[PDB]
Amino acid sequence: MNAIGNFLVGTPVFTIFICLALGYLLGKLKIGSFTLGATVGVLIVALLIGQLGVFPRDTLLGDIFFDFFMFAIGYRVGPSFISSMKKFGAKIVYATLIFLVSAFIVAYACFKMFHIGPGIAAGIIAGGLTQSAVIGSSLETISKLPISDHLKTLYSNQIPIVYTLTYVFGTIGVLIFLRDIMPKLMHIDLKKQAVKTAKELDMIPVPVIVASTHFYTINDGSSLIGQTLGTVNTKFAKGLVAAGLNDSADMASVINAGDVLAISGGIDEIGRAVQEFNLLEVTGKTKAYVSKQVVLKKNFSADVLKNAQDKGVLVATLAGDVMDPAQFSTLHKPAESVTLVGQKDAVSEVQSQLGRLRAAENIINYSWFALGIALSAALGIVGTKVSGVPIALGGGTASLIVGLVQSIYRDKHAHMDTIPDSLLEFFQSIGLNLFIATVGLSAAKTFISAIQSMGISVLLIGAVISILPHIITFVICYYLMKMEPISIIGAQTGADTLSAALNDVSERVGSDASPFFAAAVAPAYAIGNIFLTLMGPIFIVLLS
Amino acid sequence: MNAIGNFLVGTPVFTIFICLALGYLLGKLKIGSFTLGATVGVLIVALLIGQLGVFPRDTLLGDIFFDFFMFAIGYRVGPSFISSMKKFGAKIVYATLIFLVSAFIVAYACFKMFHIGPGIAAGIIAGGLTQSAVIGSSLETISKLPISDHLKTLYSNQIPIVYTLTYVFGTIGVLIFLRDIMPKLMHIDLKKQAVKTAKELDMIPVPVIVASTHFYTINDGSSLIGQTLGTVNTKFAKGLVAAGLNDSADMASVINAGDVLAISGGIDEIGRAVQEFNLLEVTGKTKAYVSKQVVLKKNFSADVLKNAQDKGVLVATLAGDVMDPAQFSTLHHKPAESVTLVGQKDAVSEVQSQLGRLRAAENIINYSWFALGIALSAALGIVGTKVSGVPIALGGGTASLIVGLVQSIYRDKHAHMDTIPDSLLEFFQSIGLNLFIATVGLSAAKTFISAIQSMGISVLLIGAVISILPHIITFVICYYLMKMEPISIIGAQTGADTLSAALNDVSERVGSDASPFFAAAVAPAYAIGNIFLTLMGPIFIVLLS
Ligand SMILES: N[C@@H](CC(=O)O)C(=O)O
Ligand SMILES: N[C@@H](CC(=O)O)C(=O)O
Repeated sequence: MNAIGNFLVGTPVFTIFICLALGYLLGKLKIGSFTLGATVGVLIVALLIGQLGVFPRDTLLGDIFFDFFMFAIGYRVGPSFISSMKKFGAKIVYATLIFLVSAFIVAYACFKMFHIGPGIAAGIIAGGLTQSAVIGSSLETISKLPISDHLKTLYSNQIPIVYTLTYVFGTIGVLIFLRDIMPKLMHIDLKKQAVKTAKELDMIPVPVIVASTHFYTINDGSSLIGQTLGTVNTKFAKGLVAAGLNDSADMASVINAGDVLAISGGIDEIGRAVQEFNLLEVTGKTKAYVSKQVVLKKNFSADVLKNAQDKGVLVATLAGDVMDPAQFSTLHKPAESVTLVGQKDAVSEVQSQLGRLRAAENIINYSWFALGIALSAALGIVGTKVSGVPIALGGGTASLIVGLVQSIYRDKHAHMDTIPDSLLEFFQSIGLNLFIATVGLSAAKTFISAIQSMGISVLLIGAVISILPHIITFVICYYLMKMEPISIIGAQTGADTLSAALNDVSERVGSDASPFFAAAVAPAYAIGNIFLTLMGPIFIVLLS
Repeated sequence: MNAIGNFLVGTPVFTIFICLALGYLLGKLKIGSFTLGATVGVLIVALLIGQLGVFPRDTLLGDIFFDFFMFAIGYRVGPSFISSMKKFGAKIVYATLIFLVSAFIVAYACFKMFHIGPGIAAGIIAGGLTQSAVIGSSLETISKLPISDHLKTLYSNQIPIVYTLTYVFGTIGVLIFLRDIMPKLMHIDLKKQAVKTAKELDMIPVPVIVASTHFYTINDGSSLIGQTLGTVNTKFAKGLVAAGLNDSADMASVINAGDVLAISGGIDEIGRAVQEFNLLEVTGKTKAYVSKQVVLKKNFSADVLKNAQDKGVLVATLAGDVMDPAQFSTLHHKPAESVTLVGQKDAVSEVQSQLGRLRAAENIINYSWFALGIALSAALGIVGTKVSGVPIALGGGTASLIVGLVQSIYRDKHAHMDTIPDSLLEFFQSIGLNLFIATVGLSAAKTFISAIQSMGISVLLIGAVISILPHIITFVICYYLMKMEPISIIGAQTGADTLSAALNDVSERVGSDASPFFAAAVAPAYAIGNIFLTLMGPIFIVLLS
């Protein structure tokens, strides 16, 4: 009855990580309410369970996990940002700026009209524009600005409760407004329109064949038996290479009654080469003929690539596609990693002539990741004072920038790693929920009193500030400027900085147009994050 | 100069995560010193950087990350534990018990002889026998036991420093002793001996072909043109199934001049089927013919599996191997087990609907399960009992390891939850322990120089002897008297001692072929060692108090 409170206060790990299971269950619960969402479910469960005791909030854990989340988001968005900036015009930047200006004006007007205190204003902003990074900067600015200590403590205490109150709407709505209402008003279907636009533009992924080795076995009949590999290779068209007899790299050899040929190349070419000059196919069993990806070191050597086919090694791109002869004339001063296949040690000989091996594709140099996080934390402290306002970049924004720059600084020097794609997902699906659960648990004891005292006056203001700017930008961009349909959704979801909408829309659209949607949304994210984070302290200073 | 201290104190994230990069760099550094190790490098860098200020230690972060590490280790070791218990005899348990008894006796004798205080004893145990979950239980027992408050605080303060002092040896040595010295003394080569033993036993992995679909194209000549698929399939031997013409499941059809056949099955069978009745090969381009893995729901239906081949869908195991006809008779009696279906786009779904629903996506993790596991482990930790006035509790890390083991074992028998990625446990168990160690080293750095000046050589040598001698004793007793197999000696004494760095290094050296065998040889000892070595701290505190 009452000892449960003591137990919960005494086992913080149990409390936090039981706030994370029921939350996900509730979020996945579907009762015709268009689901709820994992974050909202976690918040609700944390609020409900916080009533059984008093749990203080730990800053370091939340900061670390939020930093992980921001870094993962930045790394995921990195590669598409450059492509979108290259192809898409400045329309995305224009839409983001329009949205931010509209939100600023609307928030200022509403707060001035309703005579809202600076703390309530900051909380409503952070909980309506769904930007959790505000809280830290707002608290720092409150501490810095000179006012009475009672006011300082009151403002510091009043933020999280209104933040929690407004977040529920800021996430449950807006998502529906720009996922169903906007398509209904625009009389288009997400799938069809996105596919059409992607086909019109050059963004649809192009599947590529992967060249490999097939261990054929020679027939026991009579067809060019007892012959060297060099003449056979010369007879073969381009894109086919022999790989010895059993495991040997000797180029003279002697074909006997029974032995594998171990052809290498594409698929259609080997199909033709087996239809003509018939040969049997077998699974084969040998550890040789391993493939590798190797960077170059000898200043785009030409003759080595020219004679690799004679040597018995096939050269292909990183994706594993037979390269064109012209590619051998020049690559890209120095060159990049290429894929070699044939033989066991001949491939290594060609590699030694060329540069060293490439990233294993599944090993992560933890030094790089840890240094990135630490450098982001350090960069956060950098800041400047404008009109007595100590504005700083913050932590989450710095981590996002570091992720973007680090991702862009890859595949140009493919010598570090390829972080697994099954880790960023966990990071960006766990860190934010953990931070939200911590905040909700902390700001739960006084939630009922806060809602009783400050009631309807707050929720409606939060809803209007969350919704109206989206409608304004939608009308201005659709009826006046008349941009393409899907790009409107692509923006207004990065400027608003909400990831649930991003994930849901990507899943609905599908793989075909998923890269296109990612490109349409990437450029807005960084600008929105920076400006929306800076918009908190400015409001505090103005309304103080 | 001095503002750096203020900056470091004011940016804990920067401090901790700069203690994690230079540490890994140092660990990878090789100057002929047999490397150093990531954990030791992190500890050294943390000790060096802690001198510039005063940083208190946060318990919750360390507890969470250590729990993640323990859970990952348990999940990784789960599947092999049952297999080793099934095949390997109780020799592993006997060796672990011998090691634990020897370590207990040696530690007790040394401490009694040298008149060492309970706090120093607990710290030396923890920094020797490398179990790091001791500290929490030891602190809890110190708080519980009734003594003067000054003694309580002194004992609480004195643990981490000696722990850090002894951990360096406990990790750098022992590893070398049982990775190079023991093979040299036993006159065997790790690779050759492990391969020989694995070949003798039934543990070497067996590669399995993966059946799939090939989109052949019919020749424009004259060979059985204009024929139905049913007669073609009946003519074809077992293991080959047609998949329509372009995307259709109609079984009457009409073969025209140009259209793909879309055969499905193994590789050798299709090779034979293309040498006889020659057909061209093309890459093809279609989204149909997708493969799926589906659990069963209709109580091991027989006729459906019998007629699936006629329907045009090939049934295979989870690994993707054509099943034997006899397998269709019984299967496995309850409605369970998932099988792989390949042919066609919607016919596969029809067969699935006749059978049970789909299986785990193999790349999506129900975070609810993981979070509930962690929370349940934390709760289970609190459970404990008092023996002779000693409140012994299972602790947190041990509970997490047990939960990981049980959860892993409770999978593939009900393959309806997930298959956690294998690129996440590695990160967990390579980051959590190092983060915890960095935090502890940063906290216990200000007074390290004074502690070494006051309590000096008397501690390091005792730690080294307690870390080394039990291994030698068990080695001799098991090799010269009992005469067990060579590699199993290394397999034990590294789980009872709980030395994950040695585990990983030996696995890498041995290679993939005998890696499962080594994992089996080491798994059963880990749990017993963890539990008993964790309980051995409070007992020592009570005895020597
Ligand atoms: N930046 C966060 C916003 C928040 O969680 O407050 C997001 O994208 O979801
Ligand atoms: N159980 C841990 C002990 C430690 O190193 O802290 C291990 O095997 O590594």
